[PDB]
Order: sequence, then C-alpha cells, then structure tokens
Amino acid sequence: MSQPLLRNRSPEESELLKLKRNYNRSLLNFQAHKKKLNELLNLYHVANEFIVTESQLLKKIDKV
Amino acid sequence: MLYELIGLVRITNSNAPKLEAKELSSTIGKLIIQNRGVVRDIVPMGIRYLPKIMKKDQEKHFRAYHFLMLFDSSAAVQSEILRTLKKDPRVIRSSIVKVDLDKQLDRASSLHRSLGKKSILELVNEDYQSI
Amino acid sequence: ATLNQIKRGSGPPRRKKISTAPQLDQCPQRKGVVLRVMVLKPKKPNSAQ
Amino acid sequence: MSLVKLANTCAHLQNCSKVRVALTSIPYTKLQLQFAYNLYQQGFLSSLQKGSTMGPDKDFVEVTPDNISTRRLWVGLKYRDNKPVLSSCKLISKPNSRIHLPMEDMKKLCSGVTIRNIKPLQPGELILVRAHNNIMDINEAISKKLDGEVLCRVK
Amino acid sequence: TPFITRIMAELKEPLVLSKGYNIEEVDKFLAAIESAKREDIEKLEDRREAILRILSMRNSENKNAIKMAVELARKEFERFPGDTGSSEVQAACMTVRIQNMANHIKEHRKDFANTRNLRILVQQRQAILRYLKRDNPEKYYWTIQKLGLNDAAITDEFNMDRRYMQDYEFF
Amino acid sequence: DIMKSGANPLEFYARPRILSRYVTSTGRIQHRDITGLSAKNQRRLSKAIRRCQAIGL
RNA sequence: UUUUAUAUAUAUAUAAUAAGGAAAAGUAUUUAUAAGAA
RNA sequence: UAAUGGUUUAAAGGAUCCGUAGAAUGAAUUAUAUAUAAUUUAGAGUUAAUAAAAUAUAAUUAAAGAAUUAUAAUAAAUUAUAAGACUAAUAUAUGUGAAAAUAUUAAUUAAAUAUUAACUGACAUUGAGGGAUUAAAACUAGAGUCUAGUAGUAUGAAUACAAUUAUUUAUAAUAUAUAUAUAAAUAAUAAAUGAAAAUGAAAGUAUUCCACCUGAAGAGUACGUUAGCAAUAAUGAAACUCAAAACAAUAGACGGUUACAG
RNA sequence: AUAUGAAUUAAUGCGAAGUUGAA
Ligand SMILES: [Mg+2]
Ligand SMILES: [Mg+2]
Ligand SMILES: [Mg+2]
Repeated sequence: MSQPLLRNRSPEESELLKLKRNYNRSLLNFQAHKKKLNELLNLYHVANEFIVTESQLLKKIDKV
Repeated sequence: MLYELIGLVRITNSNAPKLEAKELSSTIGKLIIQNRGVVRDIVPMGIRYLPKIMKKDQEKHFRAYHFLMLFDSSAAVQSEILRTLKKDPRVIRSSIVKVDLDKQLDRASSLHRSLGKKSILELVNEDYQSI
Repeated sequence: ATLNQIKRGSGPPRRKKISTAPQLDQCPQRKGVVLRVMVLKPKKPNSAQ
Repeated sequence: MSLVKLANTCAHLQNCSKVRVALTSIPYTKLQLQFAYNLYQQGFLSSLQKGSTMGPDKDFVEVTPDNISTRRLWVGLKYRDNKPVLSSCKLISKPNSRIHLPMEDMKKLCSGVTIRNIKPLQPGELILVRAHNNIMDINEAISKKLDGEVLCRVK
Repeated sequence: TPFITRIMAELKEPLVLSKGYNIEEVDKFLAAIESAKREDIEKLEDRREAILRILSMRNSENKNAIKMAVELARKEFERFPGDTGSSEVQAACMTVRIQNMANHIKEHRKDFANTRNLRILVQQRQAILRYLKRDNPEKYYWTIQKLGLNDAAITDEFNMDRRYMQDYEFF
Repeated sequence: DIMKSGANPLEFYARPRILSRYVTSTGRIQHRDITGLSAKNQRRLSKAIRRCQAIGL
C-alpha cells in the first residue's frame, strides 16, 4: 500500500512498443495493398471483354 | 457504379423481331460510351410472352424481346438513360438496378450470377497469368 | 428528492397552521354589536333549532 | 479514488454476500486495495489475491500500464454458521455530500454522538477514514490525531 | 475557407482514381504486367481507358469522394503518420462530414432525420474543439482558423433553430 | 432447394422459373412454414419475387 | 512445481527426480438519547 | 408531535430526442502541498479493414399494380378514355427510428451494427433555461383549388453488480455427435422488494442528474401576463365547505354478466 | 401606484326536504 502500484515503463520500452504497434498498422496496410493490387490485376485481366469503343459496340451487338 | 438494365422491347415486325432490340442497344451503348461510360455486357434473353396484356401509350403488347445490359456508368447519365427509355415507344418496360462493387470490382450479370458465375472472369473461363 | 432539488426549494410539506378564527385578527376576543338574531337548522344527522 | 467506484464496490460486496459467492473481484486501484486490506485485517474478508478479469493470477505478474486495464483484485468472502461475516456495507460520505471530519468530531462519533447526521459507531461495526491518501480504521485515525474524510461503514 | 476549397477541389481534378487508387500506381502495375509477357496497340490503350473509366470519381459514389476527402484532411492534420484520434484530426474529419451533410440538407429540406443528425455532428465538433482548447491552446486556435471558425462559434451554445437558417440563409 | 444451398434469392430476380417454384397457382408467396427457408432467405426471396413482379417478368 | 535424460527441429514431445516438522510454565468511566392515540 | 418520504395501480415520470449554465457529479498511477503538474488506458470518441441484404429509416425523383368513379361506345356485361387515392400474399412491425411512425418497385443522397487494428487521452453522465420533430383538429397568409404556414397538444436518463431452469436466437469451435461453450430474446422461478396485486436482471442491491407530488372539492376555474387577426394554448391562485377521500385485496349478495349442469 | 368604498356584475361553496333524466 506504501509502494507505487505500477512500475512505469522506461523510454526504451516505449520505443519498442511503438515499433510493435507501427508494425501491426503497417502490416494491415500491406494486406490492404495486396488486395487492391490483386483486384486491379483481375480487372485488367478481364478488361479485354469490356466495351469502350463504339466501333467495338457494333461488333459485339452483331455478335450477340 | 454497376447498373443492370432489363429492357422489354415490342415486336412489330414478325419476320425479324430482333431488330428493335439491336437498335435500342446501339443507341443506349452509344449514350453510355459517349458519356464516359462502359457497357460491360449485353445478354440477349429470348422472345417471351408477357404475363398480362400490358399497355404502353395506346398499343397493347402480349409478347416481347427481353434483354439485359450490364454497364458501369455515372448517376446523372443513368438517370438520362432511364428518361430516354421511358419516353421511347419501343421499350414496354425498363428496370435499372445497381450492383454493389464494394467488395469485388469485376462482377457478372444477374443471370450469369444465378447460374453461379459471380464474376465475368469465371464466365470467360481463365486468364492464366500469375504474379 | 435529490440534494440539489432539496436545495433549490423542495422539501417536506409545511405543517402550516391557519387560524380557526381569522376575523378575530389574532386577538383572544373582540367586542361587537348584534345586527340580527337568527334561528338556524344544523346539518343532519343533527336536528335542532 | 472515485467515491463512485468505491460505492460500486460496496454494493458488489453486498450482493456477493447475499447470494453466497465465495470468491469475487473488484477494481485494482489503491483505494480499493487499501479498502480490501483493511477489511481483511479486521477479519471481514477471507483472503486477497491478485488476478485478471478471467480469474486469480497463477504466477506472479508485474503491474505495468500494459496490463493495468484488465487487472483485478480477487477477494474471498467469509460465511460462518450459515451467516455472512460481511453482512452489510455502506458509504457514509456520498459523492454529493462529502464528510471531512476533524479529530474531535471523530471522537464524538466514536463516543455515540451524531455529527453531520451520521449515525455513530456501533459495537461490532467498522468505519474507515481516508487521511492524506491513506485509508485507516477510525480508531487508528484518532490514535494518530489525523484529520480526514470519513468514507464508509461495514457492519 | 481555403482548406475546404483545396479539399473539395481535389475531388474534381481531371483524373483522380477511387477506392484508394492513383494514376501513377495503376500505370506502374499495367506497364509491369505488359512487360511480364515479354519474358494491337489500340486494344491495350482502350482497355486501359476502360479501366480508368471504371475507377473514376465521376463514376464512383459520392460516399467514396467523401472518404477520400476525409483521408486528405487526416493526412493534413496528423501529428505523425497514422494518427487518427488527436482532436485536430477529429475536428477536421467531422468538418468534412458536416460539409457533405450540409449539402445534402440544402438540396432537400424536409429531411428532418438527417437534419438532427447534422445538428448532433456539429455539436460533437463543438465539444471536441472545446476539449482541444482546454488541452492545447495553440493547436486549438491553429485548428479553428484552418477550418474556418472563430472561437465564438466553438464556445457558444449552438442549435440549428430555424432562426439560424434564416440568419445565415442556410436554404 | 437451391436457396437452401446458401444462394442469394435476390440474385434470382431475372429467373422467373425459380421464383415461380415458390408461389401458389395464383402467385402467392409461400409462407415461411411452407418454404422452410431461414428468415433471411425468406426475406430475400420475397424481395426478389416482388421485384420480378415489378419489372414485368 | 523445479532440475536433468533421450530424441527431433535456442526451442519442442516424452521419462525420472519434491528442499518447506516448530513442541514449555508464568507473565469501571462505554458516553447522545427521538414512544404515540382517535 | 413523520418526510431515518414517494411518483405502474393511492397526488405525482415531463410526447420524444439534442444540448448550454449548473455556485451538479465524474477514470487510473506518481509527486508536491484539499487541488495542481506529469504520465496511463478500463469510460467517451476518431480513421480504416472485414462480415452482413447494414433491405426496413428520411427526402426526392422515376415506375408498377388491383379495383373505384365519370364519360363514350356495343349489344348488370365487354371495351376505350381521364381522374385521383391505396399498396392484395410475403406478414411476424421480425426488424428500423429518439418518439410520433414505418412492409408495392428502382435510383440519388444521408444515417444507423459488431469485431479487429491503430490513434486521442476523461474529451464523460445528466441537463434548468433553451432548441428540433410532434398525430388529428383549428385557422392564417402567398399562389389556381394548391404551397407557405401559425400552433405545439392527445414505469425519465446513465453507470457497477445481481442464482437457476427451460427454450429459442447469433456466433465461435471440436469430431449428425460433442444432449458443445459464449452471448442476447422469450417463460417460470429462487433470493430480494412491495400495502399488496405484482416485479423478478427491475418495481432488486448501490451511485449521479433532472422533472414531478403534498387531503377532497373549489379548479386546471378566475384574474393578470405570454404568444396568437382570432381560435386556442401556456403560467395559475385565493376565500368558503367537509372529515373525509383513495388504492390493493378479502368474503358476500347482486347484473339482460358468462356459460354449465341438476 | 399603494389602499379604502361602490350601483352594475362573474363564478363557485354549503344546506332543507325533494323534483327531473338514466350519463
Ligand atoms: Mg457530445
Ligand atoms: Mg423532523
Ligand atoms: Mg395516479
């Protein structure tokens, strides 16, 4: 009851904890980056089929 | 933004029913593309009898050509597309439903999805390039 | 009810004592002159003149 | 140091006694720890243990800000002869009206007089007073001539 | 307010991609895939064009525009990379959402549910900036000046009583 | 069956046959006790059927 | 629990092992005091 | 000489929320003299990710549908026109919304969930006064019957804790089975509370903030003021009269009160 | 304004045995 209740962390521990937390946050960013890049990759993969040219609009209207 | 349009076109020429569908599809695709849009797909549903004798303007229809057009486009431009469809004599009915692209960017049509093709990648089977 | 509500004015009802002889203006008695003498019937059950 | 947290603790001990639970937990703060120690030294509580929210600690754990949020103080309750030892617990000094008494009025309270509408000390009763951030029995507070705030009453 | 002007201008830039994308990175990834095959030009160009049209702000939802705007505001006000909860960042983000909401109600005025939502958001901003004043006097004045507000607006009691709307011609 | 296979009934809004599989002869949506679907599946089936009726299919 | 032993890739799975036993006789003042009935 | 009071039902929870003052209350550790300063993350928040239909909630626009009414025609019936209001199954208001409310379709915008990660570091609770919305009715102006209105009626909130059982409900597992665990919803309880009826995770144990009540009738009346063209609304007494009055429950006879028998 | 009186006038309280409606 006389002693301090908790041992406050030394600044070395503070720096190390900062490193761990920033690693977690940056890893989440890294996962999200992979996911967006993969989605873009699949979009570009299948973007052949999409129709942005009227000259190709007539082509596909005739085909279908 | 993805929008699936399902249009019901009138058959007035009995020998070549599909022509009005072709002309409407061409017009709407021209609108979409010329307004910085994309028309991802056109699914040609067949000719079918209507559930009732449904009436637009004065003419009364019993059978029609149904088609589905999936397109990525902006809000004002789909609004204008709908306005053109409703005032066009050829289109008995139209229905433009959003498809949420929140989780995946590339998505198939409602019918192809109902078969089980949640994205057009499975429709056109494989791409075959990695990393 | 709450300490602030008690502070702001609320409290037990004042056990207020009103006079049963208001017209005597807090005097034990008062002199008077009799205008008329009248015979009256009390509220029932009581009956009398 | 919240009187709100201490009141919540008091009600929690009362409820735990009424339903006859052997072991329960309270917040791990110095006010709560000093309270539990003073109740325990007077025989009201069976034991004090360190622990987490899940339960008492298996092995010793250092107290750091990392784990402070989930730390808990596990108090064991005494039931003797089919009755609860810690039958009742009350707060004399409510968070609204806080009662800081000088030593003379504590002596008056211990001697049977009602001061500031506080019912005086009873024979089998315990009253705790906080003086200069230390909890102590009212008798010891008088013994050390310490002015303090009267907090609670466990009977 | 110059800050709001820049943020709302970034949305209407000629080509800015949605869903967290930017032209530089998509260009890199496209060129990289094109290179990968090595170890008709018209078709690849219009394919690229279709991709860019798919990911355009002008194509995407308004919600995505506001998400990007909130990202820019956080990037501007952050104490350090990744900061999200310092009261400056909170004030900026709620400011952007307040702007979007105010537009929403201005368009159509009988939407009382969103009206009370906006009032609650404004009062939340007032509360957080009052706390900022108490904690950090310097950053508080920095922030209210950047966001376009005097201390009077934050400190005082505010509600969107219709008399407010008449005073400031809100509709 | 197929919407008891984990499929989304809203996706079946352009397929009038399957929507007809779960209505009465007069077109009445079959109550959940009859269909035996989950709640969420029943709600999307009702929404899809009413959409199909709306679009004329 | 702890310590070691074998095996496997500083660590992991298994087997064995446990230091906490002390006795002794005699050594009041208690406080302030709140009742209801028809 | 009873507030060591109460507010479902005896007088009394304000329609619902938002939030200012509060001379109202409010996290943790250390240090210094009852606070101040520095640190901390359990409360409260900010930004993302995932899962889910965040579908229902608002506004707006654009559609659909049964029939109704009226007109026209043909010989109640079949067609054709225009008009408006409403949303037949799903269906449970399950849900969503602060309440009032809200389930025909699509879209635009806005908002509402949880968990994880990160961040701020008590920024919180309640809330006088005040402010928003407030059914139906009432009428006032501008427009050609519509819009814009005046007006504001007709079991409080939060925090800590609190034994079971049985069902469901939603996830998390482990190999339909573990009659699986963790949660919330429902029903009967235990203890506890209560005048009881009854409540029974709240009408329980505690803390904090606000509103309200002080016998019946006079009386929500009169007068004055406040707004309103007015209507009305809000605030709101006093004298006189009485020993009453009221609530829950008990036994009764009573009812065209119900049935049922003999 | 603070009072004191007032033709004219509003409401309500009581009681006597009753009178009338069926809320
Ligand atoms: Mg707030
Ligand atoms: Mg007294
Ligand atoms: Mg009552």
